[PDB]
Amino acid sequence: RSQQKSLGRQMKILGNFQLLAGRYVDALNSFVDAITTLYKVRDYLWLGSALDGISICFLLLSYRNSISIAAMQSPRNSIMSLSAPALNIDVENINLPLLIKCISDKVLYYYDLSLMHNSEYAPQVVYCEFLLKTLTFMTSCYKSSEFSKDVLDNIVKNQHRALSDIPNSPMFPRFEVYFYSNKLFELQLKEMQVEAQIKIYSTMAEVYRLLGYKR
Amino acid sequence: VGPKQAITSEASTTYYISRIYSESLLFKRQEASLSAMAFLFQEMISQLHRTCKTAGDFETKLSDYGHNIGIRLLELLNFRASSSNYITKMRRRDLKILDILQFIHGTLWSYLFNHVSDDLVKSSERDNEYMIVDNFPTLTQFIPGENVSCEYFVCGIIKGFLFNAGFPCGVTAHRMPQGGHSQRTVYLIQFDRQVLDREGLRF
Amino acid sequence: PQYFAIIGKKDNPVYEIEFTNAENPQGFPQDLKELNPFILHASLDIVEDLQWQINPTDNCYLGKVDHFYGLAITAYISYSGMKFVMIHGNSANSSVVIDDNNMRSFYQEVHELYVKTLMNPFYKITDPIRSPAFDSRVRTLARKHL
Repeated sequence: RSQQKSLGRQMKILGNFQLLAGRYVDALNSFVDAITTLYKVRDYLWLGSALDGISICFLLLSYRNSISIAAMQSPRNSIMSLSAPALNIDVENINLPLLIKCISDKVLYYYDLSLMHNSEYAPQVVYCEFLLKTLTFMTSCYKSSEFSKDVLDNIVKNQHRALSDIPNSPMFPRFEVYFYSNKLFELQLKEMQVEAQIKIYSTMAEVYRLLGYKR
Repeated sequence: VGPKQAITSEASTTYYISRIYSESLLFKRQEASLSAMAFLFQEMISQLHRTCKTAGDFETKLSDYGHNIGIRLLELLNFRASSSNYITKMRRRDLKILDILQFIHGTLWSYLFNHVSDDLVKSSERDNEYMIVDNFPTLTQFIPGENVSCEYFVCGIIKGFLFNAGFPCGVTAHRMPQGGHSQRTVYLIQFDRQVLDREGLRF
Repeated sequence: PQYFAIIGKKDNPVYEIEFTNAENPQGFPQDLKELNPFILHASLDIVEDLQWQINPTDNCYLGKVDHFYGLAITAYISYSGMKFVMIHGNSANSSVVIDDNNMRSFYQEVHELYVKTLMNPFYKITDPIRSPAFDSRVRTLARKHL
């Protein structure tokens, strides 16, 4: 299990590092200091996609339960960012769809569909984080919460699919299961930190005011 | 359960059957004469030409009676037609406009005047306007209807059949002799744009 | 621990009442104020955008509809305008029990008590009911179906 832990920590750090260090703002593309990245105008997370693909493969082969949903978070962030915004119709997510076949939530071929599917997959994997009983991000090691990361997980979910129900009605509609699938705060939420509560209630209120559900 | 007071009360662990006044509500039949109700309507219109200034305010001050009892006739006419009370079910509500103006056409006139108004014509040029014509209006047949201000009992009574139904609606009457049936009155009703646009979301 | 409401068209409660089982002998102490209008105000929101469509043949009765993080709510929509809401549940357990047909024989059964009071021609719309008899009738009509 030591090889699984070593590969887990190295793959998570390498996935986040090559994610944030490829195409951070690439509309001027200062090509000097090309050590850590390609950093040209055509450098949009392609090595980050290959590294995240190998990282998700080695994470599924590691077999974690707590840190393993961060691999799905990395692949979902890859297929969101480098296959939506600065995509230029590349969308190289073949091993990402292979990991969707292997772990959870395959069989989708659209924008705002496979992202929702892999979000459900990562939510199920974080539900499968039953009891890690340790410290992984070591900002807090005795007074911390798996609540404090799971609220950030589903608010990433809520901000990244609640806007797709447009406010112009008939343009891009789906069923109003956003409130139905929004009632998921069964957890206690009694003041781990006040600004987490403020941003969670600001977004939870703002989506109801967006969808016209005032009360 | 007063507005000033709270929702406060007591526990369920007793049985207070001290009740006074609750009875049946079924379709009774007593069928008074048209002369009696005609005299009732007659002295009512006499009071309204006494107390009111001009045309349009008298038209509103007639249609308010229909708005008083239109809600009342709506809910138990529906509770008798689409449903003591050993109740099977209560059936479907208003789906759209064209079932609820069928519901005036089906069983409001035959609740009131023992027949059916002869048409429920969807208009040609527009869709917010609709038009029902009664052929020989029963409760105003004696009044010489050259002023058409005397049939706004029934424009008031159908507006309060649709204001509960969620369709706010300008409801007017005109009278037009299109047939050998004389003095037939058209109730050209309108709507507002918004529940027309709530219909206009999907139809 | 049961809480009845009849809430009108312009958000006014024309009849709202609580009662308690004596096996609880009180009701929702310190929770009786968040389980009031705000939860019911959002219940008005969900029956506002649940009535006007055909599809989420019984258009009036709707059963259990939503759930805050302590209990769950039920509903009923009449074509009079009014939207009946009963709020039930012992506060210790998460009360699951929706009987769904015998308390369907409450909503069509309390409906006529609203009907005969609406047929009082002195009684207007958009004003509450201080009947001393119709509120004593309904708890005994809830003595039928607890």
